[PDB]
Amino acid sequence: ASEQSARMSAMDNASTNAGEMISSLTLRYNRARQAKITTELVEIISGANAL
Amino acid sequence: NHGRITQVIGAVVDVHFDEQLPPILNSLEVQGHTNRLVLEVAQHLGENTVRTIAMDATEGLVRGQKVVDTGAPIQVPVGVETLGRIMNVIGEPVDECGPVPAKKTYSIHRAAPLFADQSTEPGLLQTGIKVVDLLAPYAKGGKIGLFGGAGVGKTVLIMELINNVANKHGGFSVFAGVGERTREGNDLYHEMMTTGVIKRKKLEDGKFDFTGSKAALVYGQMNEPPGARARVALTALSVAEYFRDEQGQDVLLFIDNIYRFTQAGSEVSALLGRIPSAVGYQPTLATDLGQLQERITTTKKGSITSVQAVYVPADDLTDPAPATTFAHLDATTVLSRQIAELGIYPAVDPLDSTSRMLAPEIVGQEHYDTARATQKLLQDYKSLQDIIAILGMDELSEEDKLVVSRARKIQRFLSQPFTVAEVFTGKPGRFVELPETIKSAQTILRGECDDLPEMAFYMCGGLEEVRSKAVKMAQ
Amino acid sequence: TNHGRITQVIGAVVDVHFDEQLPPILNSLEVQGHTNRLVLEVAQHLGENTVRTIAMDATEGLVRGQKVVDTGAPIQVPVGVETLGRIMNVIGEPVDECGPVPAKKTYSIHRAAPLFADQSTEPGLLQTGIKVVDLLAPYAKGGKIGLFGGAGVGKTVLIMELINNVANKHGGFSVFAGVGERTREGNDLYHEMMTTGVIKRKKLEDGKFDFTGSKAALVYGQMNEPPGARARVALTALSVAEYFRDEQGQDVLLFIDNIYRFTQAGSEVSALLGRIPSAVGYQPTLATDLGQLQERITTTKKGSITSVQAVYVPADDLTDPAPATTFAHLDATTVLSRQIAELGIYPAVDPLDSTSRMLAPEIVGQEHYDTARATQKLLQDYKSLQDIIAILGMDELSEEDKLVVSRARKIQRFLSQPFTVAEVFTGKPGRFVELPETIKSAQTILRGECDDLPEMAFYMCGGLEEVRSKAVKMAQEAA
Amino acid sequence: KISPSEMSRLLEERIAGWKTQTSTEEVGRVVSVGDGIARLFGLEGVQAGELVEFQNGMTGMALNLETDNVGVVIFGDDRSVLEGDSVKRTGRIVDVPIGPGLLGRVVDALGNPIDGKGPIPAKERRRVELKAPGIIPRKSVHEPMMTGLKCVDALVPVGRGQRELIIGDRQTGKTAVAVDAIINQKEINDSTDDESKKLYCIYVAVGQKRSTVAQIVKALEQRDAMKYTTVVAATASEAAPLQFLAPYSGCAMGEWFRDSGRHCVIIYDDLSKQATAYRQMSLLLRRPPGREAYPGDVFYLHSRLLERAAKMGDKSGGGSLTALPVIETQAGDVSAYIPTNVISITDGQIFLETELFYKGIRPAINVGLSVSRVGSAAQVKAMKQVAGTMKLELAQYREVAAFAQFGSDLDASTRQLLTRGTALTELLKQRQYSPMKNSVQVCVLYCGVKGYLDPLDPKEISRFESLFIDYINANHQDILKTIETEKELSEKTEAKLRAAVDEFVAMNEFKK
Amino acid sequence: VAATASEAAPLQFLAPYSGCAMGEWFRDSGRHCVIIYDDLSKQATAYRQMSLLLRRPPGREAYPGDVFYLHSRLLERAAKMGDKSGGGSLTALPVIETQAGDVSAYIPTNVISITDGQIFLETELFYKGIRPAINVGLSVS
Repeated sequence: ASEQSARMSAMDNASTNAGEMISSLTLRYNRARQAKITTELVEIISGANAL
Repeated sequence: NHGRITQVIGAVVDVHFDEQLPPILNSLEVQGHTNRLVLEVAQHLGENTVRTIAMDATEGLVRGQKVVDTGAPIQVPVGVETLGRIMNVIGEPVDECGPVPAKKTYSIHRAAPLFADQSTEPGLLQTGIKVVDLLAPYAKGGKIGLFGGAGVGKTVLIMELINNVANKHGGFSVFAGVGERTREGNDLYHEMMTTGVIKRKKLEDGKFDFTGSKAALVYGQMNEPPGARARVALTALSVAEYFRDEQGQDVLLFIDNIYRFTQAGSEVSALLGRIPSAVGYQPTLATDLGQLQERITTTKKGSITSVQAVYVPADDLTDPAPATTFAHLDATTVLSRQIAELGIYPAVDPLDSTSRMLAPEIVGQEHYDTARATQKLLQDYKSLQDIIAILGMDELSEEDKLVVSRARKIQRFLSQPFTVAEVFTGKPGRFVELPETIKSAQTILRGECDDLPEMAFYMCGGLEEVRSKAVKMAQ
Repeated sequence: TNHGRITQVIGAVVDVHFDEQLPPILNSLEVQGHTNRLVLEVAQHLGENTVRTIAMDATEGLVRGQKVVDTGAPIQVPVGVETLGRIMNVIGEPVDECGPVPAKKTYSIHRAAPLFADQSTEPGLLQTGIKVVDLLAPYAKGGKIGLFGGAGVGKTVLIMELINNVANKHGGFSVFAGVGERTREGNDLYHEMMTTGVIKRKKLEDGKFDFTGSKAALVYGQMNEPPGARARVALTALSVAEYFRDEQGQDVLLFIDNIYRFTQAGSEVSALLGRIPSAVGYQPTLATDLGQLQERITTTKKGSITSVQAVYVPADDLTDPAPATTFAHLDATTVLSRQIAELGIYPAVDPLDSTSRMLAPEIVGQEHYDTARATQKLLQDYKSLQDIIAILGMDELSEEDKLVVSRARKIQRFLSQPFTVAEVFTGKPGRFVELPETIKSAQTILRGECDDLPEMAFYMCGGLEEVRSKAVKMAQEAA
Repeated sequence: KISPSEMSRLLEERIAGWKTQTSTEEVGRVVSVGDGIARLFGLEGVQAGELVEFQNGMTGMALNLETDNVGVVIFGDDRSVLEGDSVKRTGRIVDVPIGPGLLGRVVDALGNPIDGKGPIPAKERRRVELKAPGIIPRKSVHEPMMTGLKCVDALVPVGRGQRELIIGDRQTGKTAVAVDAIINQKEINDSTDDESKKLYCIYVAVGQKRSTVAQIVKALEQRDAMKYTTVVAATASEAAPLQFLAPYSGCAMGEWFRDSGRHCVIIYDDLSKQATAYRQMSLLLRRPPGREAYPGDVFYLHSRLLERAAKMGDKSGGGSLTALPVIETQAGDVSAYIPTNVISITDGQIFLETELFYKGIRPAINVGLSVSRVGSAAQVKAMKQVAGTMKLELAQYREVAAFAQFGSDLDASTRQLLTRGTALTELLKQRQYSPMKNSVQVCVLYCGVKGYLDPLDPKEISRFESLFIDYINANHQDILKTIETEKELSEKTEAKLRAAVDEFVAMNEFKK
Repeated sequence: VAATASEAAPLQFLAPYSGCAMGEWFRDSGRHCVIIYDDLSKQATAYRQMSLLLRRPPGREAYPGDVFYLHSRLLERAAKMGDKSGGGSLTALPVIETQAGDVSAYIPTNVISITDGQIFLETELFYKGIRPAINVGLSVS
């Protein structure tokens, strides 16, 4: 019984930590997306203006 | 002035004049083909040549085609005759009911109010909705975000806001569709004509008589090119500034989406050759959003409140468009289908909703206390629901069951009918003042009405009607 | 013949000025006064009787004002049975050091595709002797085939196996085009074709040669060559095959290695030709330049060309524009993965990314279709338990799920097989698994008549007999 | 930097006082050529979007008018054109024929047939780029399209006048969905003499190869489907302007059915190859780019294309023009530019997935992301009565899906949801080129939702459905005719249905 | 000194420098002062605007390389003059808005490399109720 109680508590804590990590990774993902877009667009513009 | 077209590159028309060039933002009318074409100046280039953005399509244009200069920017008509009508960016009607016989015309590019002609006293806007006036109080001269699509009761919320602000504040209203679907515009027009927001009565000769209505409409259709959809919100904003300045009224201004405004600005800048910013947006993004939104404020004569619908691309609140819009937003109003599935209408999420006016200085230190108490209660009930999903609702204390009861009672109390939904449902409309809502929430949180049942709160607009429904349901 | 003068030189791009009678686009120009032969292909007209062309060989040693001669036609490659058994460059010149090509005809590498009215034929089934291929992605006899993959997954090895298992038995001719691949690989292919009778070179006392027989033709535009050559060598080989298709009415095979280099060799020069770059550096004329090629590769009412193209996929990214556009041009698809090759499962074919237009119940019967779809369902079910296994463990899985995992692992190990050309990597002998044998074995494994067997009895076999033999050996060695 | 007027052949005339500018506004001289583009000097008077013709018979469209030159895009290769050639105006904007002469015919982006069967009669020739209908002429969607698929007809309904995007990954069944939507109209067009209850079909292909366009035509000729549809083919060999124009040609061909009180459904295959072609034409006309090098006129392009899909009022004729654009997503990310532009333009979404195409769920429609902003308004009541239940049941299954690998440990009230969800998911499966009618759909979904499949082995449902279909089509055609005529499932027909189901179950034996 | 969103971009670019010029009188006359630039990210956005409209080449997040110089020209004037230069002073309280608390961005780090301290503010403590929401482990001086 104590094992199962501790298992439930551990699953709770793991789900919470996973939610936190998902939030952080979402922020990083959006940052990297914006960076990729800006880099590609600056590349295109510099190749359009280097003619 | 009179000039000639020299070249045509999509929606970018370069025009040559012989003398007295037109200023920027002025309007030019093309002559020599149907589908009257209007060009807004944007840039001088030299050689007495200018560059212009077209409000309609450029197919069928010829070099050397003649152009006239109107001598002023796009001039929209204004008046009480624009009530109940629809108008495009160039002021023309697209409702097939005649021309707008207005005695006045205003430019769409107007300087914002100065620092002196501005009201320092903020004040709420008495809508008549309980959840709104309780947990996300609006303001005069404010700008309210409205995060929600369809299946939530947004058009009905809009019509209720319009009707209540017209009844109480006596102020008219305006709806701007910035690149909206045409069938959606038709649906909205028919819903207004059904709900009484528009009164299109036929006359004997065959004309129409748009009598006392409560909303003008300005539609920049999605089939329209970039340049219209960017200059539509300014049209509607001038139409509202007319009511604000002269009539001295407190009006509304609904905007179907500000992201399409931003899309159109970015497109226009790409056509004109401006180097894009971080994520493709224009380098004049915050500047254009400020040129628009700084006219939506209170003055000494009247006011313009605004309800902008916002679309966060890819759930990225850090994107420059919403990051620049939330700086201007004084409130927020999220909708959810997870509350409409419970039958609750309006489906306003009381937790996700926010406001800068909820602080205990504008509303006194009782509104704030009641709101924070209700938010605490709803968070506790959320946690208790997450628990009951696993451990069942048998392992709860009496205080937990009391909290659950109060939470469900206030969640169903906040729902109310609408005057406009009468034609759809038969249930009548219920205006609810804010002191009444505050007292009802105080009692429900004190635990006085814990002896009432659940479904007595779902339909009503006050403790009186709730107790009456309970008395009659006991039978 | 007209006469022109080189005006400026920028890498692989050469501007030329004519006094009169400009050449049409795509025409061939010969530089006069150079060390070796140097050919230029017109690409653009700029104005003032000026043209802009792409050099086939290096521009090192070129001078302004040097003289240029228009040929009045694009790059004409020789054709006939004299190109058979022989290697050729982009400009038709031989690089086998055996003599010149005594061809009685030449074809222009630039042609127009067959129209819509020239329809295809029935979806003929192609037997390669490979199990996962014959089962889940059947190859068509008259349609295009694609081998998508990065570096180190077994593309040229798979092409060599297909050559050993198809080209030797094929009665018609065959063509190979090396587009920016390795020269060691070219030498190895040439030696293996000379070995296995696909090429029959016979030297003569008078110093000549005799390539009688030798049902194969080779074309090479390898990495050492500049852009302009890598792009047009594919058109060269495709014209060499179109000759055998149209006139002789033969059925033809067309193997191409690293077609991606074509696109790369466009992107290398587009910005010098004045074009604006596209999304991720590729040229704007990617889709049209690839479709003008691919549409020439098709079966008609005069012949048929079965093509097999290897597509480099950089960084294992299938979202790149080049493979993204190439996917739409193929009848059969075969995507190779690194996560599978790490398990020693060779060929490393991903059966959840491989597809085929042929896998339909009307073409292949329901015994094949339902078997393939059941295999794919089983493998997806196994993939949908990886996280549960990594977090909790096998202890939590029911016996149904354990049976599923066991059968999926057995299928994974069973789809592997050893090739004849991989003896110098594995040492094991090669296998040829027929399709009825593959279907019988897959039906048996899915039905459950081999759960008594172990799992390690599958990773090198070509049937159920070999599986039972390996399990027998492991059980005897266990005691 | 020199202008075409500044070249050293004209200035020898200007310096010499030659005033031979009598060369009309119709004729011009080529100055530069490359990559499908031409640049002319002259034609001061040519319209934008106008056709011009070269010496060698070929033709092109003038797009980028400029102060010193004119930019032209070519409908073909560049070998025919060389500098110094002459170009003359035709004087007519690009147009295409319209009429019943196109039904059962394959055509390019200019009406020129490629079937090899003969020319095309055309009493009417319509322009390609036109103004879309307004607000007042349109009408609200109140009629269904009957794709023939269960999942679509039930949970993601498509109405007449709607624009339902089919977005998904490669090799998922998009062309299959389209061809099933085309084939299902056969029984409805053959069961009627009036040309107002029928539904014609137009299939625009962009970027496709002929060896699959021919397979599509073959599949429709096997089933006699071409008699009420027509194909517009702009393949990869066809130039970028033709790939760019084919959808507008299809919309022009469908406007005839829309304005004349009839109904059409147009199917744009690979719109992303349209946008691609436009990019390829803008980067070669040296137009200013945006993100992913796409110009700013892409949203405007797809909007002009899709805003013609409409449902006209009873004063215009009552016609309609449904649209089913198709889009390939390269990783499932629908946040890219073209996906976000099209979902913003469209009235719905059918999201196909690859994880479900291999789990046996074919069509691989993910009903979680698939939506329909029209909704039950595009459904008969006979379908509402079951769909309103099945949507909730599948939502509950989606809420308790992960528990399927642990249901042995759970309790009742949570295994029933899993069982019903699995049964419905195995019921919505369907076979390629085998669509059903709405009556049969209603009957089968009543059998499903009313619990007559919970105690069965799921693998047997594919048999169950089939047998039930044959049974009812053999025995109770009256029920199907009543459901098709009244468009309602009354209590008496429901009792008849339960009777037939009980008889079928009694006659037959299943595993579990 | 007001340069609001309706005002043009050059005026937002200037207004900080105008305020610093107004404060230099107090700095040089022995008086003491404090300037509060309530938004420097908007100044940087306006400089980015003017540069992109002047066709200058963008960089990280499209900002040019003259942003560090832009902010440092302005912030290096804040000084405590000595005993022989009158003894005046000029403090400076520049203000910056972040996005999700990210201080590893370009403009926050450009200004942290110019400033002599840091006062951090959080949305968690401000939603809980702690107001002023001044964190103390990240704030330094």
